[PDB]
Amino acid sequence: ALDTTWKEATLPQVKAMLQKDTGKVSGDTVTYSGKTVHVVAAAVLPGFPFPSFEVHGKKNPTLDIPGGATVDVTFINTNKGFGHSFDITQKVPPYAVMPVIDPIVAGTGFSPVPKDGKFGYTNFTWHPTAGTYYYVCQIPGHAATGMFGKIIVK
Ligand SMILES: [Cu+]
Repeated sequence: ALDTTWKEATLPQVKAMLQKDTGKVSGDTVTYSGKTVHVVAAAVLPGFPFPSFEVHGKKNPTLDIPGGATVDVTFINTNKGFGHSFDITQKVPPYAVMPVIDPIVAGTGFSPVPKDGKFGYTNFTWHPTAGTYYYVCQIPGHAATGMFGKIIVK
């Protein structure tokens, strides 16, 4: 039951999607507001550290989400040669090389690798209850080496 349905986007389409994250940045936190919020996350945008996620142009930021909101996540894999995933868990860091993160509350399978001048992306919806979550990549070693961030749902 992970989201394993992918579409393909050209680079100008990727840039257009990254700009549609509806959060507001303060330091290394992104704060969302409203009834429906749009999170747009990318795996290793050009020039950012490997391995990492970027959301609203920040590396692995803490996401602050209002209670009761509908969360629409768009995940784009921009990293040549790797098929990163985006998975939400309540299991905490530090993560092992093969992390134990079940149950996965929402998230993706492994993404397509970039090819033919295009990039794979997907959309999924999430209706969380209040608490702390983490977003992680499942490729062995990546979470252990820093590819994760925190989500606080009020
Ligand atoms: Cu990864």
